[PDB]
Amino acid sequence: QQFGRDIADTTDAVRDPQTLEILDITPCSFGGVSVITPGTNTSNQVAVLY
Amino acid sequence: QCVNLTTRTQLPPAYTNSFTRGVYYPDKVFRSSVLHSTQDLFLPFFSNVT
Ligand SMILES: *[C@@H]1O[C@H](CO)[C@@H](O)[C@H](O)[C@H]1NC(C)=O
Repeated sequence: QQFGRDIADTTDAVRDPQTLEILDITPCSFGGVSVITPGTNTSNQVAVLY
Repeated sequence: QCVNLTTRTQLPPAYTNSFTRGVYYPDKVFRSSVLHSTQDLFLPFFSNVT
C-alpha cells in the first residue's frame, strides 16, 4: 500500500516513497469569519467571530 | 532431460464449493472503517469449483 482514503473519499493518508514512514492529516489551523455590528446610524463598533 | 510418467491413472476430477474464497485486496489504497464498493475480477460466492 502507498495511499489511503477516509470515509469522505479524501487522501488523508500517504506513505513516504523513500522509507517505511506513514503520515496522516491533522490540521494546522482553521477559521470561519463572521462580523457582528449594529446599524450605521446607531454606531460604528464592530466585532469579528471565528 | 525429462522422464515420462505413464503410471498416472486417468480419472475425472471431483467438484467442490467456493463458499468464502476468491476475495483479495482491490488496490494499494488504505481503507479504514469504510464500506467501499468497486468492480473487479472476483470469484463468486458459493460457486462451483473443481
Ligand atoms: C459442478 O459441476 C459438475 C459438472 O457440471 C457437477 O458434476 C458438480 O456436481 C457441480 N458441483 C456443484 C457443487 O454444483
